[PDB]
Amino acid sequence: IVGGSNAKEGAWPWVVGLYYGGRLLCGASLVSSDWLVSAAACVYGRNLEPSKWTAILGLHMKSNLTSPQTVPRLIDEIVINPHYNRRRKDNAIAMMHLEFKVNYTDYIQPICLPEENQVFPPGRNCSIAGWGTVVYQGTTANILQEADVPLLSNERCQQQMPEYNITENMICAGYEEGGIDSCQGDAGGPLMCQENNRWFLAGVTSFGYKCALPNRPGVYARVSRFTEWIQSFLH
Amino acid sequence: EPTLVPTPPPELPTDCGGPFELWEPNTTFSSTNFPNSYPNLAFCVWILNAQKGKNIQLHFQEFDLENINDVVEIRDGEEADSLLLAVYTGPGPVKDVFSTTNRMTVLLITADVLARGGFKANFTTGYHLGIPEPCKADHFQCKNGECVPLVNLCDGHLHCEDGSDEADCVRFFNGTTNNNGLVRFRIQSIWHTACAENWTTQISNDVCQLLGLGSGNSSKPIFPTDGGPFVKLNTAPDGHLILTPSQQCLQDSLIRLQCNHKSCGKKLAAQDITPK
Ligand SMILES: *[C@@H]1O[C@H](CO)[C@@H](O[C@@H]2O[C@H](CO)[C@@H](O[C@@H]3O[C@H](CO)[C@@H](O)[C@H](O[C@H]4O[C@H](CO)[C@@H](O)[C@H](O)[C@@H]4O)[C@@H]3O)[C@H](O)[C@H]2NC(C)=O)[C@H](O)[C@H]1NC(C)=O
Ligand SMILES: *[C@@H]1O[C@H](CO)[C@@H](O[C@@H]2O[C@H](CO)[C@@H](O[C@@H]3O[C@H](CO)[C@@H](O)[C@H](O[C@H]4O[C@H](CO)[C@@H](O)[C@H](O)[C@@H]4O)[C@@H]3O)[C@H](O)[C@H]2NC(C)=O)[C@H](O)[C@H]1NC(C)=O
Ligand SMILES: *[C@@H]1O[C@H](CO)[C@@H](O[C@@H]2O[C@H](CO)[C@@H](O[C@@H]3O[C@H](CO[C@H]4O[C@H](CO)[C@@H](O)[C@H](O)[C@@H]4O)[C@@H](O)[C@H](O)[C@@H]3O)[C@H](O)[C@H]2NC(C)=O)[C@H](O)[C@H]1NC(C)=O
Ligand SMILES: *[C@@H]1O[C@H](CO)[C@@H](O[C@@H]2O[C@H](CO)[C@@H](O[C@@H]3O[C@H](CO[C@H]4O[C@H](CO)[C@@H](O)[C@H](O)[C@@H]4O)[C@@H](O)[C@H](O)[C@@H]3O)[C@H](O)[C@H]2NC(C)=O)[C@H](O)[C@H]1NC(C)=O
Ligand SMILES: *[C@@H]1O[C@H](CO)[C@@H](O[C@@H]2O[C@H](CO)[C@@H](O[C@@H]3O[C@H](CO)[C@@H](O)[C@H](O)[C@@H]3O)[C@H](O)[C@H]2NC(C)=O)[C@H](O)[C@H]1NC(C)=O
Ligand SMILES: *[C@@H]1O[C@H](CO)[C@@H](O[C@@H]2O[C@H](CO)[C@@H](O[C@@H]3O[C@H](CO)[C@@H](O)[C@H](O)[C@@H]3O)[C@H](O)[C@H]2NC(C)=O)[C@H](O)[C@H]1NC(C)=O
Ligand SMILES: *[C@@H]1O[C@H](CO)[C@@H](O[C@@H]2O[C@H](CO)[C@@H](O[C@@H]3O[C@H](CO)[C@@H](O)[C@H](O)[C@@H]3O)[C@H](O)[C@H]2NC(C)=O)[C@H](O)[C@H]1NC(C)=O
Ligand SMILES: *[C@@H]1O[C@H](CO)[C@@H](O[C@@H]2O[C@H](CO)[C@@H](O[C@@H]3O[C@H](CO)[C@@H](O)[C@H](O)[C@@H]3O)[C@H](O)[C@H]2NC(C)=O)[C@H](O)[C@H]1NC(C)=O
Ligand SMILES: *[C@@H]1O[C@H](CO)[C@@H](O[C@@H]2O[C@H](CO)[C@@H](O[C@@H]3O[C@H](CO)[C@@H](O)[C@H](O)[C@@H]3O)[C@H](O)[C@H]2NC(C)=O)[C@H](O)[C@H]1NC(C)=O
Ligand SMILES: *[C@@H]1O[C@H](CO)[C@@H](O[C@@H]2O[C@H](CO[C@@H]3O[C@H](CO)[C@@H](O)[C@H](O)[C@@H]3O)[C@@H](O)[C@H](O)[C@H]2NC(C)=O)[C@H](O)[C@H]1NC(C)=O
Repeated sequence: IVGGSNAKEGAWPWVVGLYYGGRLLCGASLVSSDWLVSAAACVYGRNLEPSKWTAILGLHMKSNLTSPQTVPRLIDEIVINPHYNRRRKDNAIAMMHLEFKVNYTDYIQPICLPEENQVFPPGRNCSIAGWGTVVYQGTTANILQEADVPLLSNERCQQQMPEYNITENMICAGYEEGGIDSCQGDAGGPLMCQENNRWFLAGVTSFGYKCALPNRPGVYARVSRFTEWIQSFLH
Repeated sequence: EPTLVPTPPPELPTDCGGPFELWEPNTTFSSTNFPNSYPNLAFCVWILNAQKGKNIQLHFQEFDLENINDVVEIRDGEEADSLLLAVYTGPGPVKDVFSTTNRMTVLLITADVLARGGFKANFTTGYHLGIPEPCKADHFQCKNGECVPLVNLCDGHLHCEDGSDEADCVRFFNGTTNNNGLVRFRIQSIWHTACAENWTTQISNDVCQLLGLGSGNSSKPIFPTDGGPFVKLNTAPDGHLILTPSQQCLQDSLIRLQCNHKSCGKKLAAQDITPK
């Protein structure tokens, strides 16, 4: 987001937007025909009114959605991960269900959930995207932006930010010299890394100390430890 | 010299709540002051104790707060781990909350403005309050508690009352990975193979579809390692599959399938080529 580059149409078909009251608030990703994944932090205290959430698929530009590529959708059921406390900011994953199935096309693709016994060593480049602000004091009203950030270990993250209970359920990423940090604005953006011509899901955007500050890596929720929970009701 | 006018500032550090632990004899309670308002920037925790093996049912007689800045959290743990259970906020009546443990935690979080009346609770204890009546006459136990002798277990219809019996009686015994394993089917109570003597590619594709996977990749048999109650599977004119029980048979062969992974998020978009 911050310091990134503008993306083209169809670059990331699995990135979808979520609206609430006519304003963009949080991001989401497509998992199956009628399921979505998003950070549980942004969807909190609003789970009693599912009808007020509007789902947009194939979102590329915020100018007008009259083009035959945006399919409006509504959320029928919202599921929040039981292991959440809003104190340690640990395990914030939420699941959203669409009212009707959406046919797969060229501009609509799902994400590939990681399997068990998969190890991603630090230092591998992974891509990020979102519609968040880029000036840290404004908003973004343009096409989707993309950027690439390295991977950092848990010990390095604890050493750089000794102010939170990092534990082993969190993923940290970001350059040591700063410059690019997509933890502001869009907190529902997915963390995507590829493996031999197939893009998987690596993490879910979470809280952060402050974007672009040196030695301030981001926070992302682990997905390999929640694959079974998602597949339980993936259907 | 003093810039601040001689008026009392808010000056409300910490929480300054109320009672923390209660028991059965006292049920109804209000947070701070139900008739008028509650203090801002407060965080009070109530612990509902109960006898071992008994559930707790909570009800609210009145519940009128603000918008969404203030929320109420109910947890069944607060010892080593807890679950969000149910969270209610905003004006309007709320439903009762059931807990599977013998200890319930209630939390209140408020902002610095927009004080409201508050809420009052209704403490009730019992046995299996959130669990429906167990099934009788050896009927099938469903998710919603409905009892039916035999209208389920992967029948060729949806006669079950719930209508959500989408589970399939197919699983990989032993195997080498998730996508590789011996195919077994359970007609009524016993899992067994499908007699791949007349196995074809269409049957493999149908089986892979039933397992939420791709198409038929490999269908090479090895030998009948298991001596289970073999039943016969054969093609049908329609889109279904017919499984004929043919137990007590010799000269058979098992099924070894490796269904390909489903198509997923590969960048199949016809991106233009930049002449640079
Ligand atoms: C997602 O994909 C699914 C399937 O992949 C798709 O379902 C299709 O919906 C269209 C709706 O327009 C179906 O087309 C109709 O089919 C019915 C079948 O009886 C016909 O009656 C319709 O009209 C015919 O008959 C009329 C009689 O007077 C004729 O006048 C007319 O000329 C037609 O011949 C019409 O053809 C289509 O059959 C299904 N697909 C399948 C495989 O059944 C769905 O629309 C897609 N989109 C969404 C949002 O789900
Ligand atoms: C899934 O995998 C399991 C294990 O991988 C498998 O169970 C195994 O079945 C085989 C036969 O199909 C068993 O092999 C026999 O086991 C007995 C009892 O353990 C042994 O006594 C046998 O040894 C014979 O040979 C010895 C040397 O000559 C003699 O001294 C002896 O008396 C016997 O004659 C033979 O090894 C094997 O033990 C089990 N394994 C376990 C852990 O039980 C199962 O069949 C597989 N299922 C499917 C559907 O593939
Ligand atoms: C929403 O945003 C979209 C961007 O993703 C817009 O799509 C494209 O918008 C451009 C705007 O310049 C269009 O380019 C023009 O297209 C017209 C053809 O449409 C008109 O054609 C005749 C005149 O020839 C007219 O009589 C018709 O009534 C049409 O109004 C060309 O004539 C122009 O020279 C120019 O090239 C793209 O065509 C358009 N593409 C698509 C696929 O829509 C979209 O327009 C935006 N929607 C709104 C309401 O603003
Ligand atoms: C909710 O129900 C509870 C019962 O399950 C109530 O707790 C009991 O309330 C009665 C009513 O006052 C108390 O009776 C008093 O007991 C004291 C003796 O306890 C004093 O000494 C001990 C130390 O030994 C000290 O810890 C206590 O704090 C007291 O200072 C008598 O002196 C009094 O005359 C009176 O009889 C019970 O003591 C009390 N139970 C316990 C275990 O303390 C509770 O009050 C109910 N909630 C409300 C808001 O009323
Ligand atoms: C992950 O992405 C980073 C992007 O930050 C990659 O870093 C890039 O690495 C290349 C190879 O060393 C750098 O190229 C350099 O170009 C200068 C030009 O004069 C040359 O003198 C150097 O010898 C070197 O070839 C590049 O500057 C650098 N940064 C970029 C592209 O922004 C990294 O290679 C990627 N892969 C990893 C970390 O495994
Ligand atoms: C992250 O979370 C972990 C686990 O919650 C924290 O580790 C815990 O830290 C406390 C210190 O406040 C440890 O208590 C101490 O244990 C030693 C054991 O010998 C004892 O001698 C001390 O008197 C004290 O009681 C605790 O053992 C330790 N582990 C657990 C499981 O609680 C950690 O502090 C948090 N923060 C960071 C930056 O890691
Ligand atoms: C995993 O990585 C390997 C890298 O070796 C990928 O293999 C490469 O796949 C592409 C197609 O996706 C091949 O391009 C095609 O090559 C043929 C000639 O073999 C040419 O006629 C076509 O027009 C097209 O350019 C590429 O050659 C191939 N690389 C090698 C060394 O064979 C593979 O696709 C990746 N994904 C997997 C295995 O799922
Ligand atoms: C919340 O607290 C109130 C305070 O007592 C509880 O009200 C009591 O509820 C029971 C069960 O509904 C009532 O007993 C029933 O009365 C009806 C007649 O209205 C009778 O037909 C039934 O056979 C049964 O005996 C009881 O009368 C009622 N108390 C009063 C004073 O009317 C309420 O149950 C609590 N809610 C929960 C969920 O615990
Ligand atoms: C069953 O699934 C496996 C997935 O591992 C399929 O393996 C893949 O097969 C294709 C086609 O043979 C391989 O493409 C390569 O194309 C180049 C083009 O010259 C050729 O030189 C290679 O020898 C190879 O054929 C692909 O690399 C391979 N994937 C892996 C990871 O090895 C297999 O094809 C599937 N079975 C059927 C019947 O499709
Ligand atoms: C599984 O595959 C085997 C192998 O093809 C099938 O066994 C063949 O069965 C046919 C059936 O014989 C019938 O004979 C009638 C006259 O008596 C005739 O009117 C009818 O059309 C049919 O031909 C037999 O001819 C073959 O000789 C059998 N093949 C072998 C190798 O024994 C078997 O039916 C298949 N089972 C299925 C599809 O469920």
